[PDB]
This record gives sequence, structure tokens and C-alpha cells, in this order.
Amino acid sequence: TRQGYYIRELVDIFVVGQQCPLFEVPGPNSKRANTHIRDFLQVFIYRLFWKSKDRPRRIRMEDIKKAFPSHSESSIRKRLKLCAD
DNA sequence: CTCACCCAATCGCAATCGCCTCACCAGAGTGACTCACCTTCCAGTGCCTAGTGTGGGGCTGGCTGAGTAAGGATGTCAGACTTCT
Repeated sequence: TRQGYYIRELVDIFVVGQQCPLFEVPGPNSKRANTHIRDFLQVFIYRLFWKSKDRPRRIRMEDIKKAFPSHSESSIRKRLKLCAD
């Protein structure tokens, strides 16, 4: 860590074979894929509103632009259009 | 001037179809076996040649009669004699 080194011994190590997947990975730019994208952004926006101390709760746009910098700001505006002004 | 919203365009994903390929099923042909029919051979039975019994239909000798006749072989006696008792 930042403060120093720490040492443990280990005695047990597992080898994991070939995985049998139980969850389907979406494809690039698929409906489910981009749905998760806008949902991840909406959840982050709600949790930034919960963390806000001023009443009424207010956030800044460039916090979201620091978190999601590949997003066009039209999509972030779209998420903030409902629930904020 | 800057920001936000709306519209348009492009890309990606999903669904449907699309025509070609593969697989399965069915039918036909091929090969062998079995069965049936025909043909041939053999065997048996039923009549033609050969070898024959038994007989028809002729055919010719034999038959007392009494007379004329011979030697005739055959024999029935008849006697004389030699053997046995």
C-alpha cells in the first residue's frame, strides 16, 4: 500500500479450469450493451445526487465528464434532462 | 455566443428466406435357387415267325372160299439108348 509492505504466507492455491458461463456477454453496440451503458450512467448520476450536500441537491457536469470521458455530452444531457435542470 | 434539442443518416443486429446440397427412401435390376415342364430312354405287355401235335383225306394191301400143283421148314411125335438110383 502507500504506507508500506506487508507479508503473508499462502498455503492453498486452486487451479481453475475452463469456465462454464452462466451469464451472456453482450455484443459491442448491441441493445443490451448500450442499455447497460445508459443505466451505468444513470446510476452514477443518481449516486452523485445522493452525495450532494446542498439542498436542493445539485451536481456539476464535469464530474460526470471526468467519470465518463468517452461519452458525448448529448447523452449525459439526455440523462440529466429528466431529473435535473 | 453558447447550449440544448431535434432530426437525419449510418451502422449493426436480427430475422427470413433462398436456393443449393445432403440424406433418406423407394424402386428396379441383377443373381441364384427352386419348381415345373418337356423330352428321352427303358421296360413291360401284347401280337408276328418258327417249330411244332394232332389230325383230315386219300390209298393200297389183306381177307377166307376150293379146286390144279411141288419141296417146304417146322414140329409133333416116336423110338432107341445111356445114366442114375
